[PDB]
Amino acid sequence: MIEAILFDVDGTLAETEELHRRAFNETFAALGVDWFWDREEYRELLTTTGGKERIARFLRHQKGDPAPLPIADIHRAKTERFVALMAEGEIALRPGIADLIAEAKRAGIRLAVATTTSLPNVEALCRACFGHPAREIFDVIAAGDMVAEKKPSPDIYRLALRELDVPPERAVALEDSLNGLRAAKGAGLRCIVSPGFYTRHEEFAGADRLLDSFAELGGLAGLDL
Ligand SMILES: [Cl-]
Ligand SMILES: [Mg+2]
Repeated sequence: MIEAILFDVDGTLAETEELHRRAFNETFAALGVDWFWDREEYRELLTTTGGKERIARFLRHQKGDPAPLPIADIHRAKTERFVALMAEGEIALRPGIADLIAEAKRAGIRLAVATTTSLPNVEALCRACFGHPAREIFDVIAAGDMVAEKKPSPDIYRLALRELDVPPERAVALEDSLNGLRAAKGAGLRCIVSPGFYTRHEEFAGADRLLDSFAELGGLAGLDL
């Protein structure tokens, strides 16, 4: 009875944020700056979605070295590093995600990504974790700077839904974070949340289901109601 499923990427398809943190810190070292993001600081910075936006936020207050390149160039270098780290093959899909996507495809349900991450990151994740280019898994990919305002703005979900051509009442989102939940709900979507390391402390008021694992969905019927 669902016609589309819209997936968040980071923390939803896979636990990626520690790898992102590594890519940031390695990039900073390679750039010769003293910046270093520990887990405590990264958990705070994660409330700003988008890598460029997160760098900009850090730069507004930090007292270490000035940026030696434009943010966009720092971000490009960090993206390249993340893509390379992803290809090492150590990241797995979260439990339940592969089974849901296979069931959805058997049922003819269309699939989207709706993410704040840059597009090359989606592609790298799909190559490593699904063994296909992203466009063979997802019918619609809404990512990165495709919209002006990132999650918690619903705009990326509104884009995905327009491209899917499915009304929100007939779709559902899977998310891991409060910013993501808010974005989905603003787009009129029911939203299933399963948190992870960096989001477990958050409160998820209005999530339609709150699960310890996507393996607890119980199939496509678990998306209904
Ligand atoms: Cl990013
Ligand atoms: Mg996420």
